[PDB]
Amino acid sequence: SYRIVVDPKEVVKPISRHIYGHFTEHLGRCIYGGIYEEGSPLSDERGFRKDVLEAVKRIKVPNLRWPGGNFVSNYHWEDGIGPKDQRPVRFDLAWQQEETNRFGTDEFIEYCREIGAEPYISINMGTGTLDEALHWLEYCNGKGNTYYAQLRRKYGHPEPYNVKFWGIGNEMYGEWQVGHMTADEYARAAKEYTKWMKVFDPTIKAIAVGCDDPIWNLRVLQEAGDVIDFISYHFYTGSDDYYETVSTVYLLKERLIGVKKLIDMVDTARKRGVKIALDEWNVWYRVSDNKLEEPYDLKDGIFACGVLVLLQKMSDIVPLANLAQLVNALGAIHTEKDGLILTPVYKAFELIVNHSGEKLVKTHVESETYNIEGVMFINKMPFSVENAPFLDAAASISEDGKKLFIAVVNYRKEDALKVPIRVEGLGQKKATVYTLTGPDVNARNTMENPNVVDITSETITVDTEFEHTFKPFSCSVIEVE
Repeated sequence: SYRIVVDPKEVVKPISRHIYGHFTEHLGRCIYGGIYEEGSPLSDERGFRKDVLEAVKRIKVPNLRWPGGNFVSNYHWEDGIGPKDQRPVRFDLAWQQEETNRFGTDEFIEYCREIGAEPYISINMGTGTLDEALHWLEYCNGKGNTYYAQLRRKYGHPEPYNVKFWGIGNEMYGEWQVGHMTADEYARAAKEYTKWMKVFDPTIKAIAVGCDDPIWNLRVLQEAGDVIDFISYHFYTGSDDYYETVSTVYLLKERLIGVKKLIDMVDTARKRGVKIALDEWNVWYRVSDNKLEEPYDLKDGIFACGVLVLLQKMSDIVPLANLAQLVNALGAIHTEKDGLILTPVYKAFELIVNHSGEKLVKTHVESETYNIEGVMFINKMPFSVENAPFLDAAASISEDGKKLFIAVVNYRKEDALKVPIRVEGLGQKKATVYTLTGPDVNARNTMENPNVVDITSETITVDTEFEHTFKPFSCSVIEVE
């Protein structure tokens, strides 16, 4: 017996508009041949794919991370500025391909401006330095007559970009990261970079590298807990079995609350509201090369759908979140020399970003849950979830309080469900429901079938108490009031 109950009159908390953020690295074809393709028939003036550019504006990306995860650890931002042509061609150790560097800081901020996204830049703590980091910040933000501020002007860009989010290193814990450090090395370093940098520009937000090692996090929070604003968390899941995949949205839940509690345990970090930044998270188990062009199907899209619902109701501790990428590399939008194609993961965002409120409202659901055991992300790391709901949901209200969105996810495949929803004091209106699903849990869009998995409206008469059946493996948003 399932049933959900919403009370639009009771606001619980805001929903950080930045939970819907995306990430874009210089990996494989994410940049070159993805959002950027110089002199292509589909690309515009500045080399931006117009067809990609649309798909991106359609899901109003809030903030965009760049230039990377692994890449950034051997990236020197100064090779990305100044006229192109004269920019050095370097060899990226991360994914082993040459970097023409024609897509640099200036180009990224332009792309951000164009899609109305707040840039989120992450510095290089591998082969880079503190002087180098400061300079990049000088170049992007301040307006004095310091060398780098003026350099920005000489190149474009007389007005300062004002990048608000700075990722202080990337997965510095990893033996695979160029110049990886120990818990104490990185810990004491995060504080040094954040300490200064912030004396130059007090307004920036700093995201420190966090991960699954408790001692790591704890040592980072303990050292820089009085100056950093977030602690980074990366979550990659996946498996062939439908449930092993969708059910990990509830594993991510326990994981986040885990990190949450570590923060509570470090006096300085708890005093300042240090929060979690889930700056890297998607499904990823199939491909394990250096193009990472994962073929996402509806199964994965549902997971994505669930994650957004989760965040929707946890944005108070995880205000910042970034999908793996949004282009080819673990991409949400797959590209080709002559076209585009939106994967179920992209759809999940299309649905929730355009049908979601700025405030979370008392919403209480009752599902049949289950227990599971499965693997994860390609080495098939073992994991287990307990009491994962078959149905979950989140009710949001627009800013002006005149519109309600009840997003629900039926995480069952062999079943549709006729749950009695109820909205305290609603009355009889003619709401419309946008639902996202498709043929089977393995459906996916192609170049010739750009619509196998898609969003579809449908009208309904709703009352203070009513019913609506949700298809198996579906994600729906009843838009009322």
